[PDB]
Amino acid sequence: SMENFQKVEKIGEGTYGVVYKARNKLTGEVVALKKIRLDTETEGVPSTAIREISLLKELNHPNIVKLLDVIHTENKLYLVFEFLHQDLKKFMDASALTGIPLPLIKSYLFQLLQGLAFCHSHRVLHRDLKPQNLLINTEGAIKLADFGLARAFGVPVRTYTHEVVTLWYRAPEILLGCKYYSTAVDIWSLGCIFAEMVTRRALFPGDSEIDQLFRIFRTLGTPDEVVWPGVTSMPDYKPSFPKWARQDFSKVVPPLDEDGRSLLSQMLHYDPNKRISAKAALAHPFFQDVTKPVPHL
Amino acid sequence: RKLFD
Amino acid sequence: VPDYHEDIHTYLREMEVKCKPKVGYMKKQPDITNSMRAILVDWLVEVGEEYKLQNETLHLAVNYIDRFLSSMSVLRGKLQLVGTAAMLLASKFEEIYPPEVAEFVYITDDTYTKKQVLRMEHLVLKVLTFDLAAPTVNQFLTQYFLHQQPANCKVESLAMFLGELSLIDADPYLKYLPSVIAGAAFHLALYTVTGQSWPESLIRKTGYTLESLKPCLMDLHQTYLKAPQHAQQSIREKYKNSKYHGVSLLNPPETLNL
Ligand SMILES: [Mg+2]
Repeated sequence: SMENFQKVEKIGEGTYGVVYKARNKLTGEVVALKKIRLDTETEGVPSTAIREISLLKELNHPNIVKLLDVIHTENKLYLVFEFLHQDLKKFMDASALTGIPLPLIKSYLFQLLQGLAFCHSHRVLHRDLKPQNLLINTEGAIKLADFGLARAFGVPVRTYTHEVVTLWYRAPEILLGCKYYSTAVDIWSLGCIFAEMVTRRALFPGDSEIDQLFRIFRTLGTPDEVVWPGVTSMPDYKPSFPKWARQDFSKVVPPLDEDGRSLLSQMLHYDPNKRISAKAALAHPFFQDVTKPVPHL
Repeated sequence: RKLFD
Repeated sequence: VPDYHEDIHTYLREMEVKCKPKVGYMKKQPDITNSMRAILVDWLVEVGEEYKLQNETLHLAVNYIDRFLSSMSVLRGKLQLVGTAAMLLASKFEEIYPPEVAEFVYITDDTYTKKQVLRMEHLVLKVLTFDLAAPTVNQFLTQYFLHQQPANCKVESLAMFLGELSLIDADPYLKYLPSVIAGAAFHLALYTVTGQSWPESLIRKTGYTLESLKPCLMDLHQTYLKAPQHAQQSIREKYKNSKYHGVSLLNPPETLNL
């Protein structure tokens, strides 16, 4: 069954751990393999793999990584994924001295928002959008990947896991301990990633839960009942939070033009209900002149 | 509980 | 935020047809019957209460069992093994904190081993080819609840209740789609409590009218009248708790005027 793949190199490590670039010997196709170990005597197949596999089978989209196949033994679970050149994070690093060109960014964001809208419209939440989980090919595509943390949701949502989203990209509603979060969390992550594509550094690189809140407050200004009705009644909100004036988006991400900035603030809204949806965001004037250029790899 | 007894 | 409200409902409608079990599976099952399946679902309900599992989880597990039994012959001695893994799978998909494998072994009084439960789990995933994200009655009802004027907790809890009773009886509810059963239940709950009807806004949302629901409603209505005499009583008991506004104690309406 692994009969037809020749491994090439390891290309990364996740929660099931080992990921290999491999080649279908008969078709030529280059695949990524996630290898999940079982050895009966545990708790069977990990919930993360159950979800990853069942949700990706439904999510067929050019801007979502394609699960090509699931291969069994009684001792090993293999996930055959379409293979992809690089992750966004390894790319931002290499653009150190050139920057990333605005139409590359614009294209990327637009594609990210498409794939995100497809997820949200199939009642799937990603819950770990970050640049390392976003893969880019040589033809100019970018795709959501790693559905390890993803989950099927309901309308209206109920309480789901709290311990959620890589810190740097976590939405203020999760940090403030809200019992209910929805699609708006993924949007918060792309907003962060947007900013990060512009400046090539993290918008909010905190070290702990409270550090991260206060970084967010220091940029967007501490929220009140005006900006975010119901904030002050949130489990983890404290009346002693320092009250910081909002800045001035022209200074949060200075190279951004007016449409750029309008978009990011819509993505970085405090109130999960005012925060723009991926669907809506595709119509934004930021995207009028968008194309799909190749990058330099 | 064992079911089909 | 009803953010992707229509889209999702539309997607659930398409998926419910593809995730539908075979309506006749029980005729082709040599060693099991409708009442044995009733006995398993009843027991799965107790398991959910015992382990404080979501309602979505129980509904999901049932869908697995029926789909798995739509294609695999199972012996009386194994129907419960299938039942246990179905639940373990449901919990892993749906629950923030699923019970450990051991717990599922334990709630059988150790009929089967851990080794067998994981092997069944594997076998169940094989047969479902991992399609676990199935629309359920609980998923439709929850959206419909957004259409009430205004929110009524009794209406909700009693809808869950009836939605839940339908799980128990293959004949007839295996022939009604999740969305229709939810239709029957929501309407049935609303009328019982406030005396009112399937709202015109859900006719717009779903394309169902009282008329289209009549058949499933006729069945649901009998199931309700006869509830307290059913051989299976775990849902009724479950629905006595304050957690559900004791809705199982309310009186079924004696007529539906349709
Ligand atoms: Mg990844």
